[PDB]
Amino acid sequence: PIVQNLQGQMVHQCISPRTLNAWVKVVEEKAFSPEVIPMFSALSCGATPQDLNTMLNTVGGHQAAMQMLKETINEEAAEWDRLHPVHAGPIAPGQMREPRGSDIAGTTSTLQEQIGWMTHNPPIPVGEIYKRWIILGLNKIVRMYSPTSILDIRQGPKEPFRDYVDRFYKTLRAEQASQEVKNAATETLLVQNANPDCKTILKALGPGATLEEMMTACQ
Amino acid sequence: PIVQNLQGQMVHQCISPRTLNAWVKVVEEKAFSPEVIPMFSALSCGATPQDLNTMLNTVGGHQAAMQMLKETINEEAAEWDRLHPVHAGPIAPGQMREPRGSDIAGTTSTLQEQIGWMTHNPPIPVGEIYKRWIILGLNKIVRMYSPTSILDIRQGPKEPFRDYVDRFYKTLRAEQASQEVKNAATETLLVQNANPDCKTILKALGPGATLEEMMTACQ
Amino acid sequence: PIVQNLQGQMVHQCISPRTLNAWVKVVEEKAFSPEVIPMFSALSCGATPQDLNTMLNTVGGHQAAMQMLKETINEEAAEWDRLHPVHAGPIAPGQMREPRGSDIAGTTSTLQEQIGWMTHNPPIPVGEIYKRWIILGLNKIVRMYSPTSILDIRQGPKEPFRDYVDRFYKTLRAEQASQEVKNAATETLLVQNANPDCKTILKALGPGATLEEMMTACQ
Amino acid sequence: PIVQNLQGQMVHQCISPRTLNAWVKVVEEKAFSPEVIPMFSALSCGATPQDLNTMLNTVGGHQAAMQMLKETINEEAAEWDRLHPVHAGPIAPGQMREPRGSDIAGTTSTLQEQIGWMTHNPPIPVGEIYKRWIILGLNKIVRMYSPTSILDIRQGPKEPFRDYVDRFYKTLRAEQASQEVKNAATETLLVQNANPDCKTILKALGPGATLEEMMTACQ
Amino acid sequence: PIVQNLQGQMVHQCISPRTLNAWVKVVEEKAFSPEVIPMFSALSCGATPQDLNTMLNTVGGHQAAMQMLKETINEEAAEWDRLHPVHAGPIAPGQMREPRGSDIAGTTSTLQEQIGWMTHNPPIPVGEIYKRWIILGLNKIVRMYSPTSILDIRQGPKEPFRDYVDRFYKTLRAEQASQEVKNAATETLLVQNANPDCKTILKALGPGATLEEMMTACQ
Amino acid sequence: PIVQNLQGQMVHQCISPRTLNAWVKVVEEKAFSPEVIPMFSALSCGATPQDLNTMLNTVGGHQAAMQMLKETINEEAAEWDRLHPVHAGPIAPGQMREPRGSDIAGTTSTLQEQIGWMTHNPPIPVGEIYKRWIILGLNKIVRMYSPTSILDIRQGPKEPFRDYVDRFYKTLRAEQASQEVKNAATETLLVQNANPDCKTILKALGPGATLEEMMTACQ
Ligand SMILES: CN(C(=O)[C@H](Cc1cc(F)cc(F)c1)NC(=O)Cc1c[nH]c2ccc(O)cc12)c1ccc2scnc2c1
Ligand SMILES: CN(C(=O)[C@H](Cc1cc(F)cc(F)c1)NC(=O)Cc1c[nH]c2ccc(O)cc12)c1ccc2scnc2c1
Ligand SMILES: CN(C(=O)[C@H](Cc1cc(F)cc(F)c1)NC(=O)Cc1c[nH]c2ccc(O)cc12)c1ccc2scnc2c1
Ligand SMILES: CN(C(=O)[C@H](Cc1cc(F)cc(F)c1)NC(=O)Cc1c[nH]c2ccc(O)cc12)c1ccc2scnc2c1
Ligand SMILES: CN(C(=O)[C@H](Cc1cc(F)cc(F)c1)NC(=O)Cc1c[nH]c2ccc(O)cc12)c1ccc2scnc2c1
Ligand SMILES: CN(C(=O)[C@H](Cc1cc(F)cc(F)c1)NC(=O)Cc1c[nH]c2ccc(O)cc12)c1ccc2scnc2c1
Repeated sequence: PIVQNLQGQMVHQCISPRTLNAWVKVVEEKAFSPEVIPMFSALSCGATPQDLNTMLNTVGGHQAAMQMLKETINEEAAEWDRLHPVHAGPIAPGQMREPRGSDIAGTTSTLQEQIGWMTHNPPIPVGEIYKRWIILGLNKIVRMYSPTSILDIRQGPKEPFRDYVDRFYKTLRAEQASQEVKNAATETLLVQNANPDCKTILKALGPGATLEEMMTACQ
Repeated sequence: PIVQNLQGQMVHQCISPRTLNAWVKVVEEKAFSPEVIPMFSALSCGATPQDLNTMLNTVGGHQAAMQMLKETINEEAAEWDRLHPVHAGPIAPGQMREPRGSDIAGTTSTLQEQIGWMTHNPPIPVGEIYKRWIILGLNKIVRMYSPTSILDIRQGPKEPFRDYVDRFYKTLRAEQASQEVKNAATETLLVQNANPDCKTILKALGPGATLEEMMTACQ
Repeated sequence: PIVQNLQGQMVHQCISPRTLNAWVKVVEEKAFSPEVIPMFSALSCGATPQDLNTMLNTVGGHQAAMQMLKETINEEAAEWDRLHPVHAGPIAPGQMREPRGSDIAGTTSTLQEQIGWMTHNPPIPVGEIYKRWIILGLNKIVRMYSPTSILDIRQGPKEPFRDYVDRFYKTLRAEQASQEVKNAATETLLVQNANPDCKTILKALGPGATLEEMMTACQ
Repeated sequence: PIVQNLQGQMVHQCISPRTLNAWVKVVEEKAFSPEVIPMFSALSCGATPQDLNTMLNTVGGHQAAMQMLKETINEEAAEWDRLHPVHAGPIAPGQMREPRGSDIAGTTSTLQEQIGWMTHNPPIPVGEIYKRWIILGLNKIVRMYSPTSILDIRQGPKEPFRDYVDRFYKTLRAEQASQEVKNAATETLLVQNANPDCKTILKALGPGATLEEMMTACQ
Repeated sequence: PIVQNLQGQMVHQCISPRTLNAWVKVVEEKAFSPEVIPMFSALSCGATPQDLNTMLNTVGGHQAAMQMLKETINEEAAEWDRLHPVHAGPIAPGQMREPRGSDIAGTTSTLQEQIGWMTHNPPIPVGEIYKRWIILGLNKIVRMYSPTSILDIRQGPKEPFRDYVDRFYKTLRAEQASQEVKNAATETLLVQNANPDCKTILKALGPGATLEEMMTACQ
Repeated sequence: PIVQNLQGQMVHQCISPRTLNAWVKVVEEKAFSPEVIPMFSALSCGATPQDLNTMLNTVGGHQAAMQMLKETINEEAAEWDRLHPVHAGPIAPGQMREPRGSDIAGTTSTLQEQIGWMTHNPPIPVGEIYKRWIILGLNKIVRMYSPTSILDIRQGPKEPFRDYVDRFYKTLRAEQASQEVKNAATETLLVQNANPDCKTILKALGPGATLEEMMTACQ
């Protein structure tokens, strides 16, 4: 990654064994549960493209997912190239060249080039641009590997309401509900999918109840 | 987080793998036992809003609780906006803009903006403001998930007094008793809820006994 | 805590995850065995009052003990206030104010205030003052939770002398014997509580024997 | 390794116990799965030839592989020597000498020499050159130890498509398919090797389907 | 401990959780096996008297041993006082005072005093002096807890010679043989205590055989 | 060890708990497998003689080996003294004295002396000299504890060739074959010791086959 040192300057540091191990372990334990994405983001703080590729390459399993991620990256890189075509022909001696999509993804750029872009004034934040593409791909994979529709999350007759709500919002997270549903699912589907006894109580609360109020009512 | 370096200056540092792992593990092990809150507070020392969101987002389960926390945050952010309305229209070039509630919660602000607010002279401590909202929400969740009323903590006939007192004050902590009860429960309910033999002894101690004195008397 | 940096200056640093985890684990494993106190002391090196409260608050169980500790703190804080009354009325702008007992215990003071006191020339060492109160309380709890009188530590007929002496001095430590007994128990109770065969040998050694000499004699 | 310090200068640092342990453990756990290579690369960031030899020498098992790796190194070192012959006869006093292949591999050079080459302006990056030879050898070993032809990865009649695709691309990775196959295997062999029911569906998708589309179709 | 910082100056640093944990664990696992002493010495690098007391106080069991160690310390402190009596009467304002034995052992000195002695030019190395007393005491305890005489280490008829020699020198280490025996036991008791078959072979080697030669001969 | 700090200067640092633990664990797990030597070398980067003795002394078992190592050290120290006799009689005040063999081994020198030698311009690298003696001794022990002759490593009739080659080169490593055999054993004994079926195939490959080619042929 690129870090600031103790005297305020941006320099390259090796990825730590701790970081490497943390990432491998989170993939091993959590697969593509939604919470893997914020963990990736955090563990890739300051990452170069080379570092991001390192992280992805350390994943041993989940190769269907890793191929989908490559496809996503290739699409974003192609879009980059449409928006930001570079002049061809030899680079001015000693001067920074313009990154193409493949350079952002670290396939056709050196570490030295990546460092140069990321620490330029003003910077071309190739680490952050690539990380965005990766996260886009990861979110697609999370959605793919989500096993259950929100339509199929219904409170059992002997299921505590809190347990149901846990399942409901964990499923919405994976399914990657748009903000309206996340926000309002409370008013709609959460009540509809409750068991008959809790549904009766929730209906009687009337509109605008907080989740705290609902959970209290159905305790 | 924002830390001071070795030469006395405030700069941004990535959240460490150790910090990330510690938080996930404490939620995994302790759920919303009251002691999770001081651990959150400690692990989020110097945190930006982005860091706080990272921490919250790394939680995989407990999604009912995480939705209640969002609701709490939204309420505090709305109150912020009522107390501190911002001027609309384009920002003066190069100048710090005023944070709205959504900016404090990290949904509409960049890391660079957050750093700028937190390190301004004087600072707008958006990390600490957001952390307060989060802790407010966490305390509500602790109360919610507390399973037992203090009224139902009564000393068994074969239960050592110390074991009872442990249960009593652990329950009061979760229930989030006001200071009077925490302070005085000793004089009131703790004695009332003791078993007959210990109650007889405690009654005979008369008023103002310390907890040490009570525990000695009922050993 | 407040630490010196690499250039010799006293600044605030966040409590580390390692420190936090070490403390929780020592309480989990050792409860209020006497050796918990030196571990607390060591793990709270340089601690502010805020840090000390963090450490105490991270304890999930042992709430009878934690309430006794609060009582101890309240007594010491009240004594502080009797010895060091503060002038009331508004503080001189920009100037350090005088700490009350509640400020030392971190209930009515900010982190910024605590830092200011601890790093003043000359300092008001509020961390060390509070730590002393806490340790006083912890020692009371160690004594309380000590299960066995020294009077009841007697060498079994088939018990190796070393095993007995281990039990004896572990019990004296918890019971918190005054220096005379720690020093001289060797000459008195240790011999009296030995089994008949070892007692006969120890009696014949005559006065002033070292513990090494006693242990050799009864091997 | 050679690292930059806190003031921006390139100096030698000992290989850490953490790095050493991470490498041994990855070989112990993963043998020569393809993901071992990016882990080697990452753990050898900034490595001298001496460090690289340390890493390789810490491997206790897999001695057939380690002998193949030596053979690969010897071939690359011989090629180096053909491309970059050195002048014989005594070195100018005090001056940097030119590295031979054996010097790059760390068999005939000192640590001091390696440091001198790697930190020269301009550098002779002997660590990176040697690392390339090692990675070439490691890739040969990965291919060797790959147990299964891609021709033999066929979807079972009761095997979820995702599970099949996982096996397929994990095998292609080890077999070290050229870019065309990695890229296009999707259009060819992946469909051919699918079970009859999924094959029927995939055929009907027509050309140019993304892997995401295929996986959705065969869910 | 007192350490040098990054700019070459001697300052106080808190004892780390890692150091604390390492020491407790070595006592837990190894008791008073001889190898505990070098581990103590290493973990107490740069220690103040306060740090050394911390380390000793963190030991929960082995209280017979810890009381013997106190006795040893008291003897060394008394000898210190006989060799280095201090002038009584009030200290010159602002000036370093002379340490007594109790000050070296950390019972009557502050951390500030200890730091002052250890960093004086020239220093009064109270940490190293106390550590020597402790190590003297620890060595006595190692000898005490050594269960077996070297006279009783004899090679079994079916025992490999190497296994016997392992037992022999492990016992000599604990028994704390003087240099002559350590050096020459090879020529004497090691042969005498070998089984008849190996003894016959060793006798025929004649004088001055290395241990390597003996072990080869009896393989 | 002696390390460079963050400003480029050579100073003494305590051996870390991590280093100590890593070494003990590698001896516990691996005994005197050949791979222990590179691990020793790596963990003793920058070590003083005092540090090296610390490392060796922390080993609890394997005392036959540790006595052989002492013997090796004594021989090398005696040779040092024959090659580099020192002038007797009192040292010039304030001046560096010349190390004898016992000083290099850390038995008759202080830490301060060792630091002085190692950081002199030009240095007398007593750490590296002693480490060489230790490694010489360790290699002798590895050879000693190697249980099996290369003559006895023969491919089983149902043993995969790769498994055989693993055993073969692991045995050669321990036996510490000279370079010719390591290099050429491939052409000779490896084929001779193969099972009849693989031997037939290898014979037909003719001379100069790589190990990769052999392993492919016998798959
Ligand atoms: C520069 N770069 C890389 O080193 C990527 C990084 C990467 C990207 C990703 F999206 C998923 C990953 F698991 C690993 N790694 C690989 O190509 C290695 C590999 C993994 N599984 C594989 C399965 C089959 C196979 O024949 C190779 C691989 C790279 C980076 C981005 C893209 S987009 C298309 N190709 C690339 C290549
Ligand atoms: C900027 N920001 C965030 O990245 C929050 C941070 C956060 C806040 C919180 F209160 C609880 C959490 F678990 C996570 N994270 C998420 O929205 C992701 C998520 C978790 N569970 C979910 C369940 C369903 C779903 O469709 C999304 C999520 C954010 C931060 C504060 C608020 S208040 C209303 N929305 C937001 C969004
Ligand atoms: C500022 N301050 C604190 O944050 C203390 C720190 C503390 C002190 C202590 F002695 C024991 C502890 F476990 C925790 N923490 C708590 O009050 C929280 C708590 C723990 N168990 C509880 C059981 C019941 C309950 O309703 C609250 C708590 C604080 C600090 C000192 C004193 S003395 C009287 N009250 C205070 C409060
Ligand atoms: C300088 N250098 C080294 O210290 C190499 C480093 C190395 C290289 C490698 F390709 C694989 C490894 F496991 C270890 N280590 C060894 O030779 C020790 C060894 C391991 N297994 C062995 C099996 C048999 C044997 O008689 C020795 C070894 C070295 C480095 C490169 C080459 S190429 C030909 N010889 C060398 C020697
Ligand atoms: C300043 N100082 C200390 O804090 C020593 C340090 C120490 C020294 C030692 F030799 C063994 C230890 F386990 C702990 N710790 C204790 O006295 C506490 C204690 C442990 N087991 C005990 C058993 C019974 C008891 O009533 C107290 C203790 C101290 C230090 C040196 C000496 S010599 C005589 N008394 C002292 C006291
Ligand atoms: C300065 N120095 C040391 O502290 C050595 C370091 C050392 C050297 C070594 F080759 C093997 C080791 F396990 C430990 N340690 C010991 O002597 C302690 C010891 C271990 N096992 C023993 C078995 C019996 C015994 O009566 C003592 C020991 C030292 C260092 C080098 C030599 S050569 C001859 N004597 C020495 C002494």
